[PDB]
Amino acid sequence: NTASWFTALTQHGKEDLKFPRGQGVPINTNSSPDDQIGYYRRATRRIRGGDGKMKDLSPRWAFYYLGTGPEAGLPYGANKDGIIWVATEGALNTPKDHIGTRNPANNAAIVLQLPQGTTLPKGFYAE
Repeated sequence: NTASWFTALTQHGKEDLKFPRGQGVPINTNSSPDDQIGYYRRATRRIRGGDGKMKDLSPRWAFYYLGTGPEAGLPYGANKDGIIWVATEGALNTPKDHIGTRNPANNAAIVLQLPQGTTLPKGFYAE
């Protein structure tokens, strides 16, 4: 049982996450140009709201390197609801088992940061 290497993006708006081609891979100085590829997975948590009724919190979208997390078996570009793909120019379309997922017992999450020119899509924030 593991976690994303990075903190999540919170969807405060109403649009599903998407990044233009070449953008969206979180910065990780412990990874190489070939490794810069993966997917974000949506996770919507439910909570007992103020009025006693169950309700959805804002969705979170967590990054996983290609071939590693809850959808480790998916090839790049696979169509699946709640899954969107990202790849930096020059990345290799190969699984990243050498990066894998994070064990929270011995590694903090990396704060999700994107290169300077990239801005997060509308309604998206790295909290």
